[PDB]
Amino acid sequence: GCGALVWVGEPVTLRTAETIAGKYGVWMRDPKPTHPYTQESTWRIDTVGTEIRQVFEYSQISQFEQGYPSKVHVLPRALESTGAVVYAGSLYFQGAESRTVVRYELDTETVKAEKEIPGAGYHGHFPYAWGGYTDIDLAVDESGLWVIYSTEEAKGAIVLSKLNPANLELERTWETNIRKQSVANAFVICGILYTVSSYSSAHATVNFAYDTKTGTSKTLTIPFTNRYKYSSMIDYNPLERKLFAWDNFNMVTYDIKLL
Ligand SMILES: [Ca+2]
Ligand SMILES: [K+]
Ligand code: NA
Repeated sequence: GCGALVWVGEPVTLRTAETIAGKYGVWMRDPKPTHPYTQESTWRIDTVGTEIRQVFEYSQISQFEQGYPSKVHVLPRALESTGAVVYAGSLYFQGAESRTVVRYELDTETVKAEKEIPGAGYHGHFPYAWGGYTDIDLAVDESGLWVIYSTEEAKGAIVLSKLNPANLELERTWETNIRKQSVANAFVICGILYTVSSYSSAHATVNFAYDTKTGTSKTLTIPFTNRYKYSSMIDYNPLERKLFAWDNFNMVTYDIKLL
């Protein structure tokens, strides 16, 4: 059952990248797995380099922990930053030097939809506090697919849109009063957008919650540990009820509890 976030566990490290190209990246499982994948299927994308086009796939968690992909997908265009998600058999990612979200069906290796996110800043315009090109952050929660961004119209405040997963049409949009560049990262749980205060502190907090049901925000002080002091990616998986994160070469999870 859904509820507000009340607790975040301490990070558990599943894999440590062995090259500097893995200092930051995105890794994830599918909260709505579809044949031929399972809830154990894992994807991993190192994103420090240029021309990021290869997506590593692991059919078993033990393969992921040992660093041995079972498949490698080649994307037809390059991918930007750490914000991508997998949902219902597709990778949703941002095209390099663009504000375009691309739907890449993993089993057929085909692009099924593209969508320019209207007004979205990109390429270091509205990054998170972590910097880089973290302007556009996709998210999956219990009700489906979302994208987190900002616009000049919103003057840098986080904008949140719900997306049709088949054709990437924007179904609804909310404008917060939370400055995107002031928070380390963000994610959605049960229709509530949460932000993290710091990418480096061992005593950070989940520090804001914006509820889409009310269109209002509140402060929070839920403790959050950046164990390795450089978190580039923090997302939520509603099937596992865990945060998945990338922190200074380490692919980690945080258990969460809801009220
Ligand atoms: Ca995120
Ligand atoms: K980046
Ligand atoms: Na994301």
